[PDB]
Amino acid sequence: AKEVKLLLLGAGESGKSTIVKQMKIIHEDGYSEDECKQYKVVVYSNTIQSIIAIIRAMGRLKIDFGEAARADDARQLFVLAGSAEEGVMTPELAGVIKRLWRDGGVQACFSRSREYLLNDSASYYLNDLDRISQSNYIPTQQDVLRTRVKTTGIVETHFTFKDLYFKMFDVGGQRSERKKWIHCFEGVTAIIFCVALSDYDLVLAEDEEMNRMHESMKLFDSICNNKWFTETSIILFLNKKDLFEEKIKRSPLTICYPEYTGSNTYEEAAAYIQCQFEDLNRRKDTKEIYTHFTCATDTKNVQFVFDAVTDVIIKNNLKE
Amino acid sequence: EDFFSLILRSQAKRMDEQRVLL
Ligand SMILES: Nc1nc2c(ncn2[C@@H]2O[C@H](COP(=O)(O)OP(=O)(O)O)[C@@H](O)[C@H]2O)c(=O)[nH]1
Repeated sequence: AKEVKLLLLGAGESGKSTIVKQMKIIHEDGYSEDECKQYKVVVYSNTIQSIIAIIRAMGRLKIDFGEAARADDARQLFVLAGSAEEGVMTPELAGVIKRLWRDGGVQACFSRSREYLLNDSASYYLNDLDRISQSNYIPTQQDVLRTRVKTTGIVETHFTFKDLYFKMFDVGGQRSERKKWIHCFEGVTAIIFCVALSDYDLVLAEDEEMNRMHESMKLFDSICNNKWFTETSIILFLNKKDLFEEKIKRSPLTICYPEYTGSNTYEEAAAYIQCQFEDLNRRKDTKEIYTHFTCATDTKNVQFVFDAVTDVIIKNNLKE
Repeated sequence: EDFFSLILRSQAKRMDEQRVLL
């Protein structure tokens, strides 16, 4: 039995859980209408969480509302924060969010999300407020993809594709179950390291000794060069390319790499970053890296990228 | 190597006030 073990690694918010969900959609018939119903509350919760996160950031970043009236909605939001913990988003709550998301001050703060920590499901949910606020609303599969869930252990998914048995593990941030956790690192066919390209312009936070991209690099450096992984494919998912492309128009890559003398085209930057990662591989004669530029929330893109990742696996054990 | 630690620390930093339990 040729059985394939895949381990997802990468900093938090790099798209790991999304890739997992994406395998369920692409290779395991997705989510049934029942399951979609179960994420109703999650969608509502994340929406509430997302708008709160911006509101709270306004206080810290010292940004006034566009219209002074919104102060009431801010106060109203915290009162109503729990309203959706079952089913409906009351009409009253939807208007609060609608009016806040509209406001010029809130927006200025949303533009400045590099200056704090705003999740990338935020605008997806908020721009579709009108749609999700209907009482009859059933989450679409794209809505489920965009859900942000706390996990407290190892996430696993399994499927059969091209006559091969795939087991994929997103080992969490919790070693609160070692051994099973350590095992996820054992007998791996391919490691898939995710990088949020769009982190390149994030401000150096007060709890960091280097920016997020270099943290991702340091991490990749150690995975890539670990003697345990000599016989394991290293696959690099430079992810969030959609966001990266928009950002790079405005924020120079020199923000992330001061020494960078290239240009702020999507093409030239993405290539520079790839090089920064791939140069970390210190065994180039005995190992090569498989870089892919992905948008993990885009089912069609992932299908294609994963299809290609599989083709290499097939062509691999036909040699070895 | 402190290799397992480094990973543990990295992947845990994922905006928990903006995620929800299931
Ligand atoms: N716009 C965009 N959003 C993404 C992309 N990949 C992930 N996200 C979102 O970014 C956040 C982090 O993704 P997640 O898979 O939870 O990262 P993890 O922390 O490594 O599991 C989630 O809100 C995702 O829905 C992408 O390529 N583009």
